[PDB]
Amino acid sequence: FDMGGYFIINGSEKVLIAQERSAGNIVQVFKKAAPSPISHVAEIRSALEKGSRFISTLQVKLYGRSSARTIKATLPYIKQDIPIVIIFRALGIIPDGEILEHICYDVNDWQMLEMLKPCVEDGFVIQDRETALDFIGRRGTALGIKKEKRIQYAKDILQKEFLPHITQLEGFESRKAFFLGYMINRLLLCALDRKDQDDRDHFGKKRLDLAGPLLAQLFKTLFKKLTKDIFRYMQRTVEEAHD
Amino acid sequence: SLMSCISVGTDPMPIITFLSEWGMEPLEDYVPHQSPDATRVFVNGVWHGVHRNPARLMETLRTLRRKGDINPEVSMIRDIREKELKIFTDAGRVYRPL
Amino acid sequence: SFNQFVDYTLQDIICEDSTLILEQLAQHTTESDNISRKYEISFGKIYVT
Amino acid sequence: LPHFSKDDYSPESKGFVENSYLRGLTPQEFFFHAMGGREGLIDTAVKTAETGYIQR
Amino acid sequence: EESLDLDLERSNRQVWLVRLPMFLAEKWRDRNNLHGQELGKIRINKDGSKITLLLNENDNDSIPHEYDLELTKKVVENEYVFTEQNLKKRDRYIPYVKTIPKKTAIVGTVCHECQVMPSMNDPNYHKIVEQRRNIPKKEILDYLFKLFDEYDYWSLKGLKERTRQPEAHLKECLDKVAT
Amino acid sequence: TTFRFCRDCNNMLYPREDKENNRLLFECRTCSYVEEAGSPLVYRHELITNIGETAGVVQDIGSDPTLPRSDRECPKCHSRENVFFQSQQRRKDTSMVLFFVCLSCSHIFTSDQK
Amino acid sequence: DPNEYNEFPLRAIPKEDLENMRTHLLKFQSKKKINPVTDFHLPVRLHRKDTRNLQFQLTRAEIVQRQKEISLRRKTRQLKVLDENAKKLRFEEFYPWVMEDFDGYNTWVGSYEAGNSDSYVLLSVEDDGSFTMIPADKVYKFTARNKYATLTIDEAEKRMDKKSGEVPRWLMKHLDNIGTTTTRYDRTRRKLKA
Amino acid sequence: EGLVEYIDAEEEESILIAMQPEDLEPAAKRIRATTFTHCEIHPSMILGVAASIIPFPDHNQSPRNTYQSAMGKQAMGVFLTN
Ligand SMILES: [Zn+2]
Ligand SMILES: [Zn+2]
Repeated sequence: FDMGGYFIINGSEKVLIAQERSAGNIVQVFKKAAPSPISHVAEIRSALEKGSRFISTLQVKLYGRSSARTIKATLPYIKQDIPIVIIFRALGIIPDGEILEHICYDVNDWQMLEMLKPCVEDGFVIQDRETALDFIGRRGTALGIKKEKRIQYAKDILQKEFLPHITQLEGFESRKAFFLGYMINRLLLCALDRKDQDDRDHFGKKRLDLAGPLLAQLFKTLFKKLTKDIFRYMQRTVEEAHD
Repeated sequence: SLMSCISVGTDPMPIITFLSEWGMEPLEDYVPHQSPDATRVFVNGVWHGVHRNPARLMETLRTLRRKGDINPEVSMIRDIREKELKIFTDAGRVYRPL
Repeated sequence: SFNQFVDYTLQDIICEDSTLILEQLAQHTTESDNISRKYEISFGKIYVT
Repeated sequence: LPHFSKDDYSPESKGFVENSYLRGLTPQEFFFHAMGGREGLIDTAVKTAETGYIQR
Repeated sequence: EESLDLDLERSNRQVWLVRLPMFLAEKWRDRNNLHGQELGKIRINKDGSKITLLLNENDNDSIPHEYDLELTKKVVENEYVFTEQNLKKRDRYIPYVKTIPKKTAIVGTVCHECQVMPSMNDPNYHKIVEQRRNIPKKEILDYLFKLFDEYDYWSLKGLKERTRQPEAHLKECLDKVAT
Repeated sequence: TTFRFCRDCNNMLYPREDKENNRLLFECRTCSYVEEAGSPLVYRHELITNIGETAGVVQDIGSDPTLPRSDRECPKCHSRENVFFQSQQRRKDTSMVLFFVCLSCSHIFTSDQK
Repeated sequence: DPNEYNEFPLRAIPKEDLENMRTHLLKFQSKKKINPVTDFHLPVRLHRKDTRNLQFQLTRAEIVQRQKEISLRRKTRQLKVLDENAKKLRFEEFYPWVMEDFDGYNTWVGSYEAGNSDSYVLLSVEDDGSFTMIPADKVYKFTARNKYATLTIDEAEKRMDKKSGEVPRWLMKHLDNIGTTTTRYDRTRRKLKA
Repeated sequence: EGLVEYIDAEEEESILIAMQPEDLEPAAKRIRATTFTHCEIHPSMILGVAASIIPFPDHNQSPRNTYQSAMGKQAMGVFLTN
């Protein structure tokens, strides 16, 4: 009768217990409280199964309750939040109507477009992609042959780390742009009160971690430790021999 | 609960190719004006493109997962109110028979 | 969950990071010249008892 | 709860347990009863710690 | 050797773009294929708006022969296809950024894009769907005098390779005269 | 209050004033293209919103099951089948208005009794 | 079907010509139809150049006029491995494709998109009716650049710094009336006139 | 061959369920839509292991069920046969 999925450690029957967490890689909005300068935020967690834990947290923030009407987007490793028109130029969208086509979809409605006009006015500063890519986000490490920032370095950020699902390779900037525009549309719908506030205690937005994934975490960590140790003793066997 | 069960995940990439082959527009030539009402398609969160006639795909995927050619942990939703279509195939979901 | 972790996910987590190379050409000038001493270590199929 | 069509406000859909403990509960009503009891339990489990601190 | 400009006379050519099912793309991107042969036949209406592909039996029935070629885009603008084969061989403008502009050549424009779709009635069609589911003290003394004459900053290591001698004998000789 | 983009380069024209003839020159700022606007209205606020109650009418609402069904008639086609649902614009402040859409005439109609 | 059309099934390319050529795809980004073989001040030099400070870059006519006027080790390291094709792709597209006219009046800058270049395949009718069979390899999207005398980084930073409640509405027009930061075509015209 | 379906926690925002297989299936004891897509297998299988032991659990108070489900794990009997 002992149908049992458990382990025997030191001769005592041990069992795992399923953990849970919020679902990764899924859009949530929020309504942070009034005294904070932020009113609505959007979040994206991400993962990629699961090299160096792949946290890669992203926000899109809104300000004011008027004139503070602005959409600053945070991003690692950029130490300041950025207005989003800079990011659209950085991905390589110049003309503003097509930034708007990325953001909103029904050209007939307008309330979102008057809602976005101040961010466009913020975007009046910079009219070229690398002249947007230049912007600072120092956060280490030491700069190489640069003038202010490598455009190559910034585009390497946007390629490798940023939004580590839909792609990671080299050439999918338009996909990144549409994804960003969809995110903005969701946030803007929440703050424009056509769509209600998200919920966190809906069950489907949770996943149950279990024995396989838990063993995957321990195994990845232990094997990366192992790889570091085997990379040691191979460079420093300068003297004989190849053991 | 008694008939509850846990998803164990399955590679999305046959679903992706299949779903491209039965008619999509990959995002790289999507334009909002010429398709003012076509439906977004998501697979585990990643957008993969837009499609014109959603109902045929939706019933086709139902028939395919009922015929046993897709691992039945896969769950699909056509949120008709917002022109959305989601495919989920990650591990860790909770499901019960019906 | 366990069977999935044993049948797959293990060979996957090995083969995603199998390569490790210290191929030494000279790592300085000369050494006259020298040749590209491929000290490479990589993992293949795994086994379970 | 997923057993009704959308946009109802008839009391059985939103949770009026019309029935009685002698006759037992239809399963939806059983679920709503579970909701109310759970609310009571968690309220007790927080109020006891706070009232103990503030008695000390 | 040649000119540095691109080709232009082949601008006014009609090119057709095909989205292709992936098995058929692999069959048609082969080096042992691509020999001028004609493995199918096309069929446009007099009114247009529907094309089937009359694939010949060279495919040997693993894939279908009746392919509903669906014209995805009737009219296509701002599209130009170009080649590049390799070449025969404030006013401080950088002349050479090592740009190597090879023989670049237009070969036409695109008016139509179409997608190949095998017709489901074929037995090989929809079979592919379940397939997709399936998948010396004095001598060295004089010798030292030439050696530092060759180079005044002569190092010990350079001295040692120029001697191949007992080193303690080598070191006591060096300091007796110079450094 | 809508935006007019520069046709020569897709950027919205900005209000700028003729200093002598006194006209509304919607000028491009990216390039030098200029345009004369139609009305002196430029900016517009709408401090009170009351719109959105009939949102998201897709052409195939009837394909969903979870919408209920009733027996009022479409006062265009008089078919006895129809689909109704709550107002879409979810504020704390909205009403109990029911919007009836019929599958036959594909036509929307409400049941207001003012 | 009766022969109401050029029923020429495909004649494939010369295999010997296939080697040492690569046939990419050009894409333009504008609502108006563009034909460079008509509009452009030929000769056209499609090059792969770095774009760093392309406002102060070279006009071909200006270059011709200027030419006429003048005439310890660490001993230990580790290569975290990367795919050779991906690394070669990084090296190739480390500079993008740029094409201009001879004047530099209108410039277009390409970039690489990796959507579905593999699945596409080319079929052109030739003059004899030959239907040529090219597997397309890559696609490049080109956008026009500096057609309107773009501004620059530093004064841009003084503009975007929060020193003003709003930046000047006609600030770029005022800077153009002052005369700073001219267009590339205007710089070419001034170099031709002088 | 398409008789039962696995349903995750989200498609319930897209489907409609019947209690009984008769509840709306043809068109002094207990007091008890025509677009059903699914019918649940048996409503008693919303319970859990411990709570599946309480006889007539629909006939008392829910917190009493919660107590019993706690206490039952403290009971004693056999546990295995070896
Ligand atoms: Zn303009
Ligand atoms: Zn009617």
